Amino acid sequence: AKQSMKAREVKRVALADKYFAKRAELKAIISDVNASDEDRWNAVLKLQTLPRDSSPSRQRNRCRQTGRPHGFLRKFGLSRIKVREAAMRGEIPGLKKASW
Amino acid sequence: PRSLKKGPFIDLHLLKKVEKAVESGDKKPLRTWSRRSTIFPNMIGLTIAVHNGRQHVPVFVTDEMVGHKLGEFAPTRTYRGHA
Amino acid sequence: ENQYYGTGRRKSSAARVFIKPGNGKIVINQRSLEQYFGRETARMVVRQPLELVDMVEKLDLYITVKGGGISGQAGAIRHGITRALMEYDESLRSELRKAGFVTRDARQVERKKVGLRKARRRPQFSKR
Amino acid sequence: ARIAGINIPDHKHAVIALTSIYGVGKTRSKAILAAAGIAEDVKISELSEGQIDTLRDEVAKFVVEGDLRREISMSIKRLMDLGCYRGLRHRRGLPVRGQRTKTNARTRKGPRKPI
Amino acid sequence: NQRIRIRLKAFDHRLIDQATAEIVETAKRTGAQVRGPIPLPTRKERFTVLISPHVNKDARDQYEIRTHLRLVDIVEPTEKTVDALMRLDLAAGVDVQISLG
Amino acid sequence: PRRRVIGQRKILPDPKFGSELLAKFVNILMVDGKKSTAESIVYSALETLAQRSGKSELEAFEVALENVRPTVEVKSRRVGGSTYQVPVEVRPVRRNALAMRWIVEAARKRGDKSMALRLANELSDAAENKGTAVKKREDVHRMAEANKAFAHY
Amino acid sequence: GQKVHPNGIRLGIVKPWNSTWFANTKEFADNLDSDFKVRQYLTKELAKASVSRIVIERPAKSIRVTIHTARPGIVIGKKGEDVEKLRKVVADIAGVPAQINIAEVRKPELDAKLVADSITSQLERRVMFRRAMKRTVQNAMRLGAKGIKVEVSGRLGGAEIARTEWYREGRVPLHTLRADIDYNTSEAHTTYGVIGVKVWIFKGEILGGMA
RNA sequence: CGGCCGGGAACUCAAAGGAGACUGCCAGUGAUAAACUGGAGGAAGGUGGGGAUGACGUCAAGUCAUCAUGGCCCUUACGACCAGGGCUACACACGUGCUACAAUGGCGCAUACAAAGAGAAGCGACCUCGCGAGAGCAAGCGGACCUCAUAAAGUGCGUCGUAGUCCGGAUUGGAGUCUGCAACUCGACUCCAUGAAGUCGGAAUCGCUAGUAAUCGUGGAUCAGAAUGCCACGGUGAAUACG
RNA sequence: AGAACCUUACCUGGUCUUGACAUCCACGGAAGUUUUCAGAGAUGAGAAUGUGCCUUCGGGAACCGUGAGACAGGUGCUGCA
Ligand SMILES: [Mg+2]
Ligand SMILES: [Mg+2]
Ligand SMILES: [Mg+2]
Ligand SMILES: [Mg+2]
Ligand SMILES: [Mg+2]
Ligand SMILES: [Mg+2]
Ligand SMILES: [Mg+2]
Ligand SMILES: [Mg+2]
Ligand SMILES: [Mg+2]
Ligand SMILES: [Mg+2]
Ligand SMILES: [Mg+2]
Ligand SMILES: [Mg+2]
Ligand SMILES: [Mg+2]
Ligand SMILES: [Mg+2]
Ligand SMILES: [Mg+2]
Ligand SMILES: [Mg+2]
Ligand SMILES: [Mg+2]
Ligand SMILES: [Mg+2]
Ligand SMILES: [Mg+2]
Ligand SMILES: [Mg+2]
Ligand SMILES: [Mg+2]
Ligand SMILES: [Mg+2]
Ligand SMILES: [Mg+2]
Ligand SMILES: [Mg+2]
Ligand SMILES: [Mg+2]
Ligand SMILES: [Mg+2]
Ligand SMILES: [Mg+2]
Ligand SMILES: [Mg+2]
Ligand SMILES: [Mg+2]
Ligand SMILES: [Mg+2]
Ligand SMILES: [Mg+2]
Ligand SMILES: [Mg+2]
Repeated sequence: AKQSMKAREVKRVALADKYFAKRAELKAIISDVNASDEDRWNAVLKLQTLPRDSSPSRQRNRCRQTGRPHGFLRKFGLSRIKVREAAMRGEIPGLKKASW
Repeated sequence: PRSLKKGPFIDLHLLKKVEKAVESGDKKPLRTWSRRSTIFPNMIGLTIAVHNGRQHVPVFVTDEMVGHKLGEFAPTRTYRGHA
Repeated sequence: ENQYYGTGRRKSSAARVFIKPGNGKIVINQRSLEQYFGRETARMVVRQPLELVDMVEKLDLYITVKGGGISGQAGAIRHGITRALMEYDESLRSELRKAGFVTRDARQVERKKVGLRKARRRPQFSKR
Repeated sequence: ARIAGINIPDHKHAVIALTSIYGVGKTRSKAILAAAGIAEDVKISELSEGQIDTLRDEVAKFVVEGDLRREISMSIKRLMDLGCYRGLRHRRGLPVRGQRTKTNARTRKGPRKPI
Repeated sequence: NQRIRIRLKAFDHRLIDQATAEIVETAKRTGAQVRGPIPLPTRKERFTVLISPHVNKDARDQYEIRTHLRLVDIVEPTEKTVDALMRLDLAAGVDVQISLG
Repeated sequence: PRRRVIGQRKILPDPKFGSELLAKFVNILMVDGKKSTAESIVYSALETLAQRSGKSELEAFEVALENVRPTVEVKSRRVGGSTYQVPVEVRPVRRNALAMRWIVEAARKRGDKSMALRLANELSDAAENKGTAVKKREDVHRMAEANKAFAHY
Repeated sequence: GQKVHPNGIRLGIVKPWNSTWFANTKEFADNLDSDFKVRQYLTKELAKASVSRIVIERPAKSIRVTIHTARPGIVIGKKGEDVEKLRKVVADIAGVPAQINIAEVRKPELDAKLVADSITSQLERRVMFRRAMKRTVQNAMRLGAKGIKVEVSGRLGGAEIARTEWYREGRVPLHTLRADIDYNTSEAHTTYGVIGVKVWIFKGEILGGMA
């Protein structure tokens, strides 16, 4: 995909790691059963204030060699085409064509 | 629906705009892009211009609208018939 | 006595049969044949080898089975009893082979294949 | 045999017979019978009027029949008058719970009419 | 003394058995008692990927990464045996995890 | 097929009576591989049929098959540019197969409450030559005798 | 039609993997990514060093890169300097420490990758495709290839319509799994586009296998 | 009264390496042949079963939107960032699937038997609460050990008695749970209530030669959440091939 | 091999122009961390916390911002190059 899209993914990862602790604690107080209701409301407001991209559910896995936003495989971090290419070239250890 | 234990959601910017307008008695329509905020009783009587994606549509908030979302009062697709 | 032993396998089932002379008791997995096989076809299939040899009431067979289902376990038990009886005499060979109980049925589920909704069933074909 | 104006069938096991009431499903039927203290299997035959009156009380607990119909219609009217999207869908006779409309919406659209 | 367990994981059968043979034989030679090898069940992942860059949904490739596991249990260790095992180096690309007790 | 090399699939005798005819009947009545329920229905139907008739436990079944067995049938054939209906004599295995198939169809096409009752009543009616399967057999034989003129082709 | 990659189908039978290491799911992808970056850098930096094969192994917390090349002296440089700089930058790319070994391929004309590189270089340097491919087969058969096949494809000589042409001497059985068929590929970027060159070299069969 | 625990390497099993099956033997057919049919023995008999493997070439087949590239074109915009909307519309048509139309069944109670996989910003047990989706506390497990995870069809007992039904579940109102900055357009699931069409489907047309068709459940990839699709696993398990 | 946002390539509107993404050059500051306001956000104004490492003590490296250029960038057309 576009260089801008790949850079956008990098930016999202950076923000996500930057605001991890605050997001976690704010979520904890928000969902805490035995918590002050006013405190929970304040926590919800703070969480809304926090940057959107900080959320770890706004980042999409992309092929690490092209950027294809579809057909990702977490085991290798690549898309189907690149996985096949590397598998044939014997660069993925252990991967072999199998029949049963 | 949103879980009861989390409460009814509202965007902070809309919260502050409505608070200032209601306290100061202002009647200018509030131009908002937040279609996800929940209509709370403190906003009753205010005119809110919720964006439909092309133009803000004014909606006169009323007692019967409490609890609904703002976006539920701004149709985003124009259908006027095939034939 | 000698505890003549035989392993039997059918579909994905495995049964270990121990034969010992005496009464005609058949205990399967610490349960009775009647309790273990509510299916009378399965009970008859387990009875088959003992009937042909005609040594049914004179042998106590303990059987432990795993895997498969009702009919798979029944077949595994039958094959194991065949092998164990062979262990017991080795004269029965002609009779049991001619009956067909000695053979280990090799039929197995075919693998699901790419492009086919099932092992051989193919998606419906529209001409246009 | 008369419960909020309905002619409960006199040959069907109580709970199923009580299901006839608009507002009394199988769950509520079981609840009503259990609260009254009557076996589910016994049919209306062999049920004395006294048991019928206890069942009448238990049914009276729940909102059933014309009142329930009224509540449903008034809820739809509230949605329609409010001017919301659900009201627009109830006004155009199209799926209101977000089902697809390009095809396979015949239950709401009614039997098909050619072009 | 608690026995020491060595779990060897590899993608190759012959390589993992060569490393296992080295270990068990060394243990036997250095006066240790070894209860191995045990061929634990081998994992086999599978992956199915479209080989056509565009459409052609039915053209696929199935691949597999077979992971073999061998367990060598050395009961009653000795300093001599342990030192021999330490100074013995195993073929690379073969993972070895040592549980102690 | 083209190679004309077919090996008959050997079946096993029914566990209760040891009749391959009964085994085939159970298979024909079976649906979705529910052999347990088809075999239960066949056994129950045989029991009630034996009681109703007043005979042995397999001879009523044989009588019904004897009455519904077709001797001849029609094969479509194109010999000389004409779409002839050639009456061919069917081999005994096919005779039995067709008889059982028709019996099962007639039973399934009845009005009674349960499959065992339907099967029993259909077998009784076939034994007394008054049922749907026997009517189908008579129709087939009438059709063949009508076009007997084209027996060669 | 479409044929399976020879090395791919033969991997584990008569062919070894280029990458040989173990890693759990937590770091398998990271290892693959580092491998790709290292191979790319080394291939570009040694484009003029006749590098035939980059075998990457990952012993413990280190990375050993073995470069199979036909020109060891260029890669090594005077008293190891070039190896040292390559190692020092491979260590940067990998993160973990790195070591580099050099393996000479004695007869480059029997190496599929090197043959493809030669043909590609000639095509880019303006030579007749037929002459180039014929000259590489002749040299391969001379050096003793049991069989060889070269396929050039795409706008040969600047022709408007792309065409495919291939020569083949000896025997190259591609359906025999026990056969040793070293196959590789190259692309020549010329003024009229990309010309693809595929080279198969059959160098005998393997019975014992030995993986 | 649990392989649980001393104990035993017997057996299932777990892999790794080997033996075995080749018309090898017998009889017949056949041209002193290839070859075919039948038989013995055998776990398997004639390619034992299944898969990977796709010749020279045809379709200027498809992909410049995975990628790389020639030529062209834009450069305060056809490049870049952001919020909201759209890809989810709806008079209609075509294609592929799921659910049914009931009694070989629905509902209720008790009860039995699998296989293959996944898990660390993960699987999440036990105990308590909730009708339920779930919640609180929290063991264990980078796993033949811990969890996902009770398989369903079946069997036994009762009821239903051929109804538009105790079949069918669409639609719809109310009230909820979870993930998530946020479920209005536009999620999944739960409970309560409503019970459309449908009573076996024209011409035509598709799949399938045996553990196959048919039927019943299970797992995985993608994934914070979101399969009736895709890919795999097993349980029960046929009819027919005269030509 | 899985569109609420993100994906996203489309539309509305708000914005930027050596640039979201690189190499080079010059200048100025370690980066980094914490909070206020304006705005739908993108950014703009600010404020405290901030002096890290080699250091041949000449200053450098990483990092950030500014400024001019070569250039970047294109999911824009041709699969009949
Ligand atoms: Mg690009
Ligand atoms: Mg996502
Ligand atoms: Mg034989
Ligand atoms: Mg939907
Ligand atoms: Mg595992
Ligand atoms: Mg292919
Ligand atoms: Mg034979
Ligand atoms: Mg072949
Ligand atoms: Mg563009
Ligand atoms: Mg957007
Ligand atoms: Mg779409
Ligand atoms: Mg279906
Ligand atoms: Mg029943
Ligand atoms: Mg149902
Ligand atoms: Mg489950
Ligand atoms: Mg049942
Ligand atoms: Mg129902
Ligand atoms: Mg309901
Ligand atoms: Mg009707
Ligand atoms: Mg009906
Ligand atoms: Mg049907
Ligand atoms: Mg066939
Ligand atoms: Mg299924
Ligand atoms: Mg999963
Ligand atoms: Mg998911
Ligand atoms: Mg199956
Ligand atoms: Mg979007
Ligand atoms: Mg614009
Ligand atoms: Mg083409
Ligand atoms: Mg092409
Ligand atoms: Mg074309
Ligand atoms: Mg053109």
